[PDB]
Parts: sequence; C-alpha cells; structure tokens
Amino acid sequence: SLIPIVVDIYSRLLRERIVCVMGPIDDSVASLVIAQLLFLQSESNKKPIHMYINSPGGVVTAGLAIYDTMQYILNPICTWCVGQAASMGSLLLAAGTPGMRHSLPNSRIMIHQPSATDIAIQAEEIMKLKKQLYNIYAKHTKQSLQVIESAMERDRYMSPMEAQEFGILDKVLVH
Amino acid sequence: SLIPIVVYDIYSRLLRERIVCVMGPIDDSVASLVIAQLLFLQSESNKKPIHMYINSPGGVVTAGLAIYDTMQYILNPICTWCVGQAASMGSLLLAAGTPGMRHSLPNSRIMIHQPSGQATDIAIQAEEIMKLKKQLYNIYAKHTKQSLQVIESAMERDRYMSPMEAQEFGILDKVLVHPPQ
Amino acid sequence: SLIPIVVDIYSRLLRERIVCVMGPIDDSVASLVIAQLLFLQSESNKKPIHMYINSPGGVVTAGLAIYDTMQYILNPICTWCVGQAASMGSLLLAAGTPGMRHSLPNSRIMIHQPSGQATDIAIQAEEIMKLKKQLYNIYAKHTKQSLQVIESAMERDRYMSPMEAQEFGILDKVLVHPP
Amino acid sequence: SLIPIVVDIYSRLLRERIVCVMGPIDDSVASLVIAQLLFLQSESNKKPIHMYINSPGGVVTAGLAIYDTMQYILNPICTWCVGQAASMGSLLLAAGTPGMRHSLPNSRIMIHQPSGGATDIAIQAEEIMKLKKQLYNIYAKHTKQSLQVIESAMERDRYMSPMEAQEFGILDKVLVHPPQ
Amino acid sequence: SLIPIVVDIYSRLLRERIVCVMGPIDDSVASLVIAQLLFLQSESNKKPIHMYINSPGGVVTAGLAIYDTMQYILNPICTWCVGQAASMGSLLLAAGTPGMRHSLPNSRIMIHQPSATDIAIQAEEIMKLKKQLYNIYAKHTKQSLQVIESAMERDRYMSPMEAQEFGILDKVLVHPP
Amino acid sequence: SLIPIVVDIYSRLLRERIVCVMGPIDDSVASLVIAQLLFLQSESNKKPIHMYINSPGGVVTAGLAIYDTMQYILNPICTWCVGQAASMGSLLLAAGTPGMRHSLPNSRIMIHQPSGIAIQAEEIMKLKKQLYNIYAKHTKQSLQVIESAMERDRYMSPMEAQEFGILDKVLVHP
Amino acid sequence: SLIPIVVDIYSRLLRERIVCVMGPIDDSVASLVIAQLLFLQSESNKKPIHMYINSPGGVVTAGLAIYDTMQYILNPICTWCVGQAASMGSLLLAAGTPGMRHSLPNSRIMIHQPSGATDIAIQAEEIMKLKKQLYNIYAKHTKQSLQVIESAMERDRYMSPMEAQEFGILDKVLVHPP
Ligand SMILES: Cc1ccccc1Cn1c(=O)c2c(n3ccnc13)CCN(Cc1ccccc1)C2
Ligand SMILES: Cc1ccccc1Cn1c(=O)c2c(n3ccnc13)CCN(Cc1ccccc1)C2
Ligand SMILES: Cc1ccccc1Cn1c(=O)c2c(n3ccnc13)CCN(Cc1ccccc1)C2
Ligand SMILES: Cc1ccccc1Cn1c(=O)c2c(n3ccnc13)CCN(Cc1ccccc1)C2
Ligand SMILES: Cc1ccccc1Cn1c(=O)c2c(n3ccnc13)CCN(Cc1ccccc1)C2
Ligand SMILES: Cc1ccccc1Cn1c(=O)c2c(n3ccnc13)CCN(Cc1ccccc1)C2
Ligand SMILES: Cc1ccccc1Cn1c(=O)c2c(n3ccnc13)CCN(Cc1ccccc1)C2
Repeated sequence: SLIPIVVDIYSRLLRERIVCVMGPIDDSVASLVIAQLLFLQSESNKKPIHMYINSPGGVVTAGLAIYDTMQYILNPICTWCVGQAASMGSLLLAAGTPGMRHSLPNSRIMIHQPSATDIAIQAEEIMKLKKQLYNIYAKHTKQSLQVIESAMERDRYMSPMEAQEFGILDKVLVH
Repeated sequence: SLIPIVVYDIYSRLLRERIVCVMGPIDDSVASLVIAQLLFLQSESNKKPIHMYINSPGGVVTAGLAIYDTMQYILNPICTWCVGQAASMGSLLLAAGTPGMRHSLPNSRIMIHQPSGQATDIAIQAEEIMKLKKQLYNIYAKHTKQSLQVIESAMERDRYMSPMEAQEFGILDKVLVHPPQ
Repeated sequence: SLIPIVVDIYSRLLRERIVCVMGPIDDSVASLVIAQLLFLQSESNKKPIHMYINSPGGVVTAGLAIYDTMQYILNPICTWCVGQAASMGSLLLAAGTPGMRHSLPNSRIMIHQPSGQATDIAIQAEEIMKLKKQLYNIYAKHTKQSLQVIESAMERDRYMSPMEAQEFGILDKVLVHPP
Repeated sequence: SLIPIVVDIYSRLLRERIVCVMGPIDDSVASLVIAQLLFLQSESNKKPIHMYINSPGGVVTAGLAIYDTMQYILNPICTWCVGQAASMGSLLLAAGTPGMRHSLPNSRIMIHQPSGGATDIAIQAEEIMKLKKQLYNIYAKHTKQSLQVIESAMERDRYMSPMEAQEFGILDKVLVHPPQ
Repeated sequence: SLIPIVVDIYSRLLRERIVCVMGPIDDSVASLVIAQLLFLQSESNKKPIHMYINSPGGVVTAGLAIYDTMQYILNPICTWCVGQAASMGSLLLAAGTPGMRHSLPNSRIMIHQPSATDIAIQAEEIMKLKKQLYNIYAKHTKQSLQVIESAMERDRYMSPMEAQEFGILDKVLVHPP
Repeated sequence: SLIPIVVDIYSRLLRERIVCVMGPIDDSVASLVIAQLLFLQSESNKKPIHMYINSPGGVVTAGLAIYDTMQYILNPICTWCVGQAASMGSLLLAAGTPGMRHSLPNSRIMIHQPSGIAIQAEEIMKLKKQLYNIYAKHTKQSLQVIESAMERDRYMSPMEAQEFGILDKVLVHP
Repeated sequence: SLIPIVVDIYSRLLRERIVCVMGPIDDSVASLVIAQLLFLQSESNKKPIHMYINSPGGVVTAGLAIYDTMQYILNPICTWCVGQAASMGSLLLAAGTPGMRHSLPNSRIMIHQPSGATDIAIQAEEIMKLKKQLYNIYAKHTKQSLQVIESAMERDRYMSPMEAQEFGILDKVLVHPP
C-alpha cells in the first residue's frame, strides 16, 4: 500500500504548481525540490509557485540550496506552513514572496537551530553557516541582526500570530 | 503483500467514493497523503461530502494537527467513521467531523487520553509540550462543547470510551449497526 | 515466485466475491478486508459474500472492525475455515450468516484468547477486561450459548474439531466436497 | 533469482494446470496453492491437476489446509515428487489420486515429522498429539497401511527411496523417462 | 539489478534454449531450472537444450531434482562449464548428453563434496545421499565406484583437460568451430 | 514517496542537457554520470552540457573518472554549484569550461580533502598529486598555492572561490 | 542510483555495443556480462564490442569466466579503463584485442592481487593454480616473461596509464576523441 491514483496524487499537486517540502530536508529532497522549481518556472515564469512546508528542518546546505533556487526563479512563491516549520523549514517559509507567506491556524514555527551537516566540519565553519542564516532571516523578517541572533537563542516554537508579528509570515488563515 | 484490483486498485476506488483512510499510526507522510487527498476531493466538488475512515492509535501531534487544519480548511462537509479504534490524535480527527456526521461502529474504542512519551518529530522543551497540550484541550472543547476543565480532567484518565459514551461526551453523533437504508 | 497471473489470482478470488483472512490479523489486513467487503456490497447487496479464514488471531480491535463491517453490510456472508481459526479468527468464523458457516474436515478451531500482536498500544487492566467482555457477548450472540458457557470454554487452552465447533454453535456445516 | 518471461514461467506452468509446492509450507504458500487449485477446478472440474512437490515440510495446519482442498475439488490430482517430500510434503504427495502419485528416481521421501516448531502459535501437549493422530489417519487412509504400521514407521528418523515409498503406499510409480 | 532490455537479456537466452545454473543451487533455483527445461522440451523435444554452469554447488536434493529432470526430458542436453563447476555443479556438468559436455579453457572443476543443507539429517541419510552421488558420477564418467569414491575424497579442483580424461566432459573449447 | 511525473523529473532534466552530481560520488554515480555525458555528446557535440553539483565528495577514482569524461567530450560543460561542492565535488566544479563555472550565492566550496579502497601510502600520495595538478590547471594557481590551500580544513564562499579560480560567476538571478 | 530514461541509459549503451564492468566482479556480474557479449556477437560476428572497465577486482573464477567469453567470441573487443582497473579488472583490460586497449589519462591500473575473491574456501595448491593461470594470461597479453609478471605482481602498487602502456597492459592513452 503506497500512493493512490486519481481521475498519482503528488503528480496532481505538481500540475497545480505545488512543491512539497513535507519532511526532513536532505540533499535528495533539495534536488527533487530544485528540479521541480526550475520545471515550473519553464512552464511559466509569471505564474505563482506554491510550497507546502511541513518539515522539522534538516541539512543546512540542502536548505540553502532550495533557498537559493527560490531566490533565483522569477516566479512569485507562496509558502504555506502546515503542521510545523522548524529550523531550515522556517527559513524556507520566511523566504516566500512578501505578502504570500501563510500558515494554517495550529502550525508550530521554530527559527531555533538544533544542536544537520553532511560531513564533519570545523567550529569556524558552523559559525559561518550560522551567520548566513542570521542574514537571511534578517533580510526576510525585516528584523535587525541582533534581534535575530537573540531570538534564535530561545529554544521555543512560535504560534502563527507570533510568526506574523516577527516577520516570518504574512497571513494566518482558517479557510 | 498484494493490494487486489477491482473492475483498478482498491484504495483508488475508495478515493473515487470520496473516502479517505486514516487507518494506522499517524506520521508526517500519512498527513502528507491525507492532506493531498482532501484538497483533491475538494477541487472535484467543494460541496459534496467527504468521508474519513479512522482506525488509528494516534501518532505525531503536529501531523494530526496538520490533518485537522486541512479538515477545517476545506469547504466540504466531512463524515468521520470510527472502526476498530480512534485513540489520541485519532479521536481528535474523529471529533473534528462535521456536526451530526460523526459516527462509530458498535464495537469501536475511543480514547482522548494522550500517550506518555513518539508524538514528536524532534525532542522539545517542557513549555512546548504544554502549548501543544492546550491546543488539544481547546480543539476537543470546541467540537465536544465541553468546558476546558471537563476536557482536561477527562484526558487525565487512562481509559477508552465505548461509542455510546463517546456520543454522550460529544465526540461523535451516532453509533451505527446497520445502514439506515 | 510470488503471486501468479490468471488468464492476478487474488483479484480473481475477488471477482468470485471471495475475501481472504488467511494470515494474522492487524490494522492493515482489517483495512483491506473492510474495503473489499464494502466494495462487494456495492456491486450487489444481495449476492452472498465469502470469507476464507486461515488465521491464528491478531489484534482485537482490528478483528472487531472486520466483525462490525460483516454485521453492517446487507449481504449474507458465508464463512469458510481452512487450516485453522484461532482467537479472533474463530470470532469471524462464528460471525457468518446463520447456516452459512463452514469448515473443511481437518481444520482446528480455538476460541481461547492468547495471553498478553494483541493491542496496538499498551492498555490498562480494566480495558483488557472490557475487550474480553465484548468477545464474550459476540461469541454468546452467534453461538446461542450463555455467558458462563462461553467464559468457561474460553478458559480452556484447547482446540476444537470442526464437529465439536458445530456442536458448540461456532459453525453450521462441515464439508468434504461440494456439499 | 528472477523469473524469466515467455508469456512469466510460473504463470505458464499454471496454464498447464501445474501447481508448484516447492520449498517450505506455511500459511502464505497454502493460501496461494489453494487459490490455484480452486481456480483450476473452475476452468475444468474434470481435467487432471498436476502438483509438483519439492518440500522439506512446514506448518501442519497449512499442510492440512492444502490437503483438505485437494480432497474437496472434483479434479483428479497427479502428484510428482521432485527432490524431496518430507513430513507434510510427503502427506501431500501421498494424498494424490490413487495411481497418479509419482516420483523421479533420485528423490527422498520422509514421513517422520520434525521435532519442535510446524506451528503458527505455541500449543499444548494434547493439541500436538491431536494433530499427530490426524496425520496417522491420513497416512493410513492413502497408504492403506494400519495405524500401528504408520505410527511405528513415523518414529524412525529416516528417508525412503522412491521404490521404498512405492512398496509402502506413499506413491504409485517411479518414472525415469516420459511414459508413452 | 539493472537488467538491460534487448529489442530482457535473460529471456533472450531462453529463446536460444539456454538455461542458466549460474550460481549456488537451492530449491528456488531448481524450481526455475526445471520449469524452463520442461518449457523448452514442449516447444521441441528434439532440439538441443543448453545449460550454462558457473556454480559452486549447493543443496544436494535440489541438484538431484535438476539432474532427474535432465535425464527425464527427451532433448539432448549440452552442458557448458564457464568459470567453475563444483560439487553438484560438476554433477550437472557430467549429466549432459554424451559427447555434448563442454568447458571453456580456464574453468575449474571439482567433484569433491563440501563438508548444513536442506534440513538436519541423520548419519545414515547423508551416507545414502553420498552413495547416490557416487553412482551418478560412475554412470556418466564410466569410472568404477572405487575410482569415484577415492577421487571425491581429494579436496582439489581439476582442469578442463583433467576432467576430460576423467570422463566428466567431452570437449574443451577456446572458440567456436 | 519517489519521483513525480511531468508530461521522470530527472529524465526531464536530461532532456534539458542537465546532468546531476547531487550526492556523494561513488562508482555507481560515476558510471551513470559518464553514460549521460556520452549520450548528450552524441545528441550533439556542440550544444552546452550543464552539470548540477551538490556533493560532499566521494571516491577519488570515481571522481577522476567523471573528470576525465568531462575533458574528453567536445561539448562545453557549464558547472553549477548549488548547496556545496566539497572534496572531489569542488574538482568537478573547477573542471567546467573556462568562463562557464558558476555557483549560487549561499554555496560552500571546499578543496580540502578528507582524512581517510585500502591502498598503500605511496598510492594515496600519487592520487593526491594528481589532484594538485588538476586544481592547478583549472584555477591557474601554482602548485605550492594549491598544496598550502588544500591543507586548510575550511570552506570558501562563492566569491573567494571566484578569486581563487575555482569558478567564474556568482549568480543571484537570471 | 535511479537509472534515467532516454528517447534506460544502460540499454542505450548496449545498443552502442558497450558492455559495462563498472564495479566489483562476482558471479552475478559475470553472468550479465557474458550474456551481453554473446548477444552482441549474434547482432554481428565482426562488429567491434566496447567494454568499459571501472573495477577494483573480484572473484577470480568470475573474472576468468568473462575472460574466456572475451576470447571465445569472434568480435574484436575494445577495452577502456576509466577510474581504475585493479586485479581481475586489469586482466580484462589487458585481454582486449591488440591495439584496442585504452585508458583515460587519470586512471589507475593494478595487476597486484589482493590477499582476500573466494566463492568457496579452497586449498593452498588450488589458489596457486589460479595464480599460475593469471601469470600465464598476463604473460600472453603483455608479451612479458613469466618471471617479469611474477615479480611485478608482488609489488603492491598502482600504475599510471603510460606505465601500463609500456608494460603491455594497454596500447593507447587518450585525452580527447582521436
Ligand atoms: C526548461 C527547464 C526544465 C527543467 C529544468 C530546467 C529548465 C531550464 N534550465 C534552467 O532552469 C537552468 C539551467 N538550464 C540549462 C538548460 N536548461 C536550463 C542552467 C542553470 N540554471 C541555474 C540554476 C541551477 C540550479 C539551481 C538554480 C538555478 C538554471
Ligand atoms: C485543485 C487542486 C487539486 C489538488 C490539490 C490542490 C488543488 C488546489 N489548490 C489548493 O487547494 C490550495 C492551494 N493551491 C495553490 C494552487 N492550487 C491550490 C494553495 C493553498 N492551499 C492551502 C492549504 C494547504 C494545506 C492544507 C490546507 C490548505 C490550498
Ligand atoms: C460504492 C462503494 C465502493 C467502495 C467502497 C464503498 C462504497 C460505498 N460506501 C459505503 O459503503 C460507506 C460509506 N460510503 C461513503 C461513500 N461511499 C460509501 C460511508 C459509511 N460507511 C460505513 C462503514 C464504514 C466502515 C466500515 C463499515 C461501514 C459505508
Ligand atoms: C470459480 C472460482 C474461481 C476461483 C476461486 C473460486 C472459485 C469458485 N468458488 C469455490 O471454489 C468455493 C467457493 N466459492 C464461492 C464463490 N465461488 C466459489 C466457496 C467455498 N469454497 C470452499 C473451499 C474454500 C477453500 C478451500 C477449499 C474449499 C469453494
Ligand atoms: C507444455 C508444458 C509447458 C511448461 C511446462 C510443462 C509442460 C508440459 N508438461 C510436462 O512436461 C510434465 C507434466 N505436465 C502436465 C501438464 N503439462 C506437462 C506433468 C509430469 N511432468 C513430469 C516431470 C515433473 C518434474 C520434472 C520432470 C518431469 C512433466
Ligand atoms: C552514441 C553514444 C551513446 C552513449 C554512449 C556513447 C555513445 C558513443 N560512443 C562513445 O562516446 C565512446 C565509445 N563508443 C563506442 C560506441 N559508441 C561510443 C567508445 C569509447 N568511449 C571513450 C570513453 C569512455 C568512457 C568515458 C569517456 C570516454 C567513447
Ligand atoms: C544468438 C545468441 C544470443 C544470446 C546468447 C547466445 C546466442 C548464441 N549462442 C551462443 O553463443 C552459444 C551457444 N548457443 C546455443 C544456442 N545459442 C547459442 C552455446 C555455447 N555457448 C558457448 C559459450 C558459453 C559461455 C561463454 C562463451 C561461450 C555459445
């Protein structure tokens, strides 16, 4: 028992121009997501693309690959948080086109990074990655580096409204 | 190991009947699957009822809340049906059905008590577990019409309800033995 | 090596309106049996449905889900025991339509419940007992035996012959060839 | 191993009305064999069915499920022992239509049952004896040997040659080349 | 794993009437080989059947199953040893139709049996199987039982020419005629 | 779930003349990449081929197999670093056609090799020297610069990769 | 990996008469390679076959199985070393048709055998018999003396393509399409 067929449902979502990041982020997810984003831009570089995010996070470099692809394509991107968006998941959520970042009412949003890496790396390198995340979160939340760094220190989740206040998303909708 | 074929694919057939199955433990991939089916069925007709079959011991809370938010999101009425059991997040989805359209078979077991803990994708702090718990208190109260204190006390009891008890408590609306007609 | 093709045999059985409970019972089996039963009722709610049972038991709640579905649908249900029907398997066997519960001559039938899968999640003493009582009532309903008779019999760790099962009220007919 | 294609080689064998019981016998093998036997009966309830046996034995109840099915259907059944027919395997071999039970020349036949298990769930001492006595009666029925003879023979932990199995009543003919 | 398509390589060999015993021998291999042999006979009980052998051996009863099917069918059977034919593998190689048992130049051939298979069996039984192997080898090589028993006692491989002298095969070929 | 269908998604990329080196490099990855490179050349020995690299590295000989095929085929090869190009990954990135080596803004490049198929000390060193020569050929740095730089256990940004000669362009938008 | 489709990549290579030996060699690989070689011979007895070799070695008897098939078929065989050709891999590389044995510039070639390979454990005399067969094969195709082969295979080392050329393992090292 695996995937149903419709009048494949995940292919159906791709016809809707929906890209799913609904799990832990690794290099395989990144490749699949990136391949889909470039394909949808080709079908149309003006029509919006929709990203469904239900991820606890994952590999940083895998997440930044998706982010860079989101920034590369010309399409407006509507991000949708369902379930949760934690760590790199919340970075992709905040990277949506301004005005088009949404969450469902009961989602949980976390920008705190966990205590991840394809290979072992040095202290100076984890900190360079961390600082890249600070700049991206700052860019898209309109918050200063300081309040980003301090907020990412708190090991906690935000509600959709808190995330809206903080600048991670724009709209919280029930229907 | 083989999923039989009909006059094609039994589970594709249920989906043509607008039937979605939550028939096991709930995790992120189940939620991904259910959610996609609900949004698909809505697009075929946003007024025609959808039916959700629930035989689940529970699972990941955020995955269950993902399904719950999608249930409340779509315009369709939703009939929930409990066969076997609806425990933990399973009973939440059962109680989240359209009022008057929440059913159980006669011998099912319903539990709103949450398990002591794999209801998390990643380990979390004490304060977050409590925020999630209160989210559940509010949802059970919203759909059962019981007060917070009644829900909080009831969820502290490690027990299952019978369908008739679940009906009196406001979790479901009718217990069926045979089809009306 | 795995499942030939008729000119799929299990899909052929489903054309015959045959449903298979041929292994241990869990939520996955229950979901598949239930989907088939409802599908067959829609093709026709009067044509008999046939359930083949060769099972050592399984999850109680999953077995009750099948049982409830059997009782829900309009179709008459012929139950056939090949090999054995143990624990929840004998409950489904006994739940067939009166006069339509069968067994092959050398099958083994046990209504004794094993000690201690059994449940999907761990449960309290009171819950295990409430499940046991649901079995008592079902067995009493379809065998026409009193509760005390059921409770005492289910306390014996033994198997029955098809004949003993007929005398006890679990099945109606024991057959060697097409009756 | 990956089956080739001519259409699948095993679906081709089913068109020839050949059912294979190769390897150990469990509930899944039984459900499959039974389904094939009932299917072949429907295609023609008089045409012989052929059963190839290369098995070391297996679950008793599963073996009896196949056996009862063999006795249920109308069709004649030819049994062919290739390699070995041990324990429940030799019971299916011996349950073929009288006169249509065969073996290749170098096969090994054993009616002795294996110690311990053969069982889907653990069982009491009285039940295992009940099942054992069922096997005595089946072997007695088709070999035309007495219960005492069967009980004593199954106590010996040994195999038979095809000709010993013929003289004992398990099979009817040992073939080296295609009969004409 | 990644089996290429030819406008299925292993089904192409079956069209050529080639059966493969290309690994260790167990009941599943025997079911397949036997099914293919009977299929090929039915398409023609006169045309030769070819058996490619690169096997280290395996289950005795499984190997005897194939052997019996080889002797059963009417077709002449050409056996071909590529790589190695050890234990039951060498028996199948030797069971080929007289004059049609071949090997490539660098193959290794062993009639020595390895020191469980099938199920746990008694001492008398394993000896009965061993005696069945002696007789088979003695039939197809034309050696006496004494010669067979002593040769199977040596833990060693033969070259194709040694196996030719011994009677296990008839032709050692480098290239086609 | 597995891969989606469009009209498979990676077969679509191949129709675009895109080859993916999107994970750790091993022999199986090498044989697949190689076959796609030779196939694309047959389709056309003149149309650019694009290589997407998100790799932490892998087997050296496997990576050199890919590198040699890149240098063999006549096509211009455009390399694109997304996420990271580390160890052999950064070598294939630098092996692109001059002027056609790219990276997205937040990628990480590392030419340091990892400390680690059961070979002798002389052979590990022979292999390392081959990497030096290759990096020196395509970055236009001298060997001493390559050897000292590969000693540092660090990652480069795309911009320092550019000034070092690993890539040519850092793109943000089309 | 997930094999892509073109309008299967490895079946496209086989239509080019390319057979791949791109990993460790075992009876499974040999069975497949042999089947491909005999199929391509029937497509044309004389058209060259191409063999891509990126292998660390494998079972000796499996390797000799492929080698015997290579010498059996009438087709000329072009060998192409990419990545590496170690132990039995280098034997297959060296077994190509004289003048048609190739390597890319950065490949590594090793004729030294490993110490551990064995379908079934064997005696000491047998493993030396096999070793002698490898000696004779390498001698035949490199045109070196047995003594030269025996000494070289002691040295636990890899050769460069140009060093394999002057030893007689291959004939051409090329960078771009000739
Ligand atoms: C039409 C189509 C369909 C599927 C995928 C791609 C395309 C078109 N298409 C591209 O989108 C790009 C390139 N390219 C080459 C030939 N066709 C295409 C070259 C690289 N470029 C930059 C890039 C790389 C990775 C991530 C983000 C951005 C994008
Ligand atoms: C027609 C169809 C078929 C299958 C799937 C989707 C659709 C249509 N369709 C949507 O239903 C939604 C969006 N969208 C964008 C393009 N097409 C669609 C965007 C937002 N999304 C909100 C959402 C997400 C998860 C759970 C609940 C609600 C709904
Ligand atoms: C036509 C068809 C085909 C396949 C499967 C079902 C159907 C028809 N069909 C039903 O049988 C039922 C419902 N339903 C909704 C749309 N179609 C159907 C909803 C309620 N359900 C009650 C039930 C649930 C579980 C177990 C037992 C009984 C029965
Ligand atoms: C025509 C056909 C094709 C495939 C499978 C079955 C059939 C016909 N067919 C039966 O053979 C039987 C029943 N049945 C009901 C509708 N069709 C059929 C019901 C009872 N069953 C008894 C039995 C069961 C298992 C083992 C041995 C004997 C036989
Ligand atoms: C036409 C065909 C196609 C595939 C497979 C077989 C056949 C023909 N065919 C047989 O060859 C045999 C039987 N049989 C029955 C219907 N068709 C066939 C029954 C007896 N069996 C004897 C045997 C068994 C095992 C090994 C050796 C010999 C041979
Ligand atoms: C047309 C096509 C399609 C797929 C693959 C190849 C081809 C054409 N094609 C070649 O490209 C090459 C050879 N060859 C033989 C028949 N067809 C082809 C032989 C030698 N090989 C050299 C090589 C090998 C590995 C890596 C790099 C270079 C190139
Ligand atoms: C046309 C074709 C296609 C695929 C496979 C084979 C053939 C043709 N074909 C043979 O090549 C051979 C035989 N044979 C019989 C019927 N067809 C064929 C018999 C002997 N075999 C010897 C051999 C075995 C292994 C390796 C090398 C040589 C060669």
